[PDB]
Amino acid sequence: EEQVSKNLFGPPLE
Amino acid sequence: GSPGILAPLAPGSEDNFARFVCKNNGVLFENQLLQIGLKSEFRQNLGRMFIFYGNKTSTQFLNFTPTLICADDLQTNLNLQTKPVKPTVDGGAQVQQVVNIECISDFTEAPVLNIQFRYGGTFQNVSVKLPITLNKFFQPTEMASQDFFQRWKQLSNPQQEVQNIFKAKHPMDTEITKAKIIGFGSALLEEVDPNPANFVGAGIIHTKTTQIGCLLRLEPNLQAQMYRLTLRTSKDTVSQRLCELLSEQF
Repeated sequence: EEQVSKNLFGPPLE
Repeated sequence: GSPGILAPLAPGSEDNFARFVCKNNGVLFENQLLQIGLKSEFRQNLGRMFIFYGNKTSTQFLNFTPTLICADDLQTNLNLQTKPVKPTVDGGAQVQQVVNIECISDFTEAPVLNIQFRYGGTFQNVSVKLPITLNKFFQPTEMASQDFFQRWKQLSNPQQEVQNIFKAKHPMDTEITKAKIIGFGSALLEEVDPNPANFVGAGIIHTKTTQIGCLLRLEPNLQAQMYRLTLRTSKDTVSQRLCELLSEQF
């Protein structure tokens, strides 16, 4: 999930 | 079930609860006999909801008894007040119930509306979830990008942030998504997230005592048909409940 979030989303809001 | 007598509550029937998180007026439940319609308005920590009971038959409903069911913990956080409903609903007729609502503090459970009545000697007993949800007390707040980022940074403590990744239930339609965010009670803030494909919102949850500032970020991944939702608010349980509610809407 952390890696899915890596690959599909981000980066942190500013 | 003459007055003062009730049957045990029926198990929950399937209803349109989730459709009423970001909308207030429409049909909550309908079967062959009865239509339950809703209309509501909310302002800060108060609301007023009208429930419409429609008899779709040519036979009277007798001993018609609607009861709002709320556990003690929910009653502590959500105050409901209502007035009696006439126990006879004529065939083809529609009767109205008013529910006055005050949010005392944030809450997760939903009231249950139980309806018991006689239809030609049969016993009818319907239980539906009533869409009084925490975001009904959400006031949209427009703000500048600089104001947003200052507030977002303050809520950096992990307790203030709740994040959820989930598969899209619905077409990933920018215009429908924006309308859902507005219908939820949030402002829609343009050009805050430098990614034009993302959605940012802000609002304040109003309780009897406290204004809880809330910020949200919704990130689509169109290819994977997934979303990431991030809530940052000034109260941990509000971040949790708003993330739970909004995660079901896209």
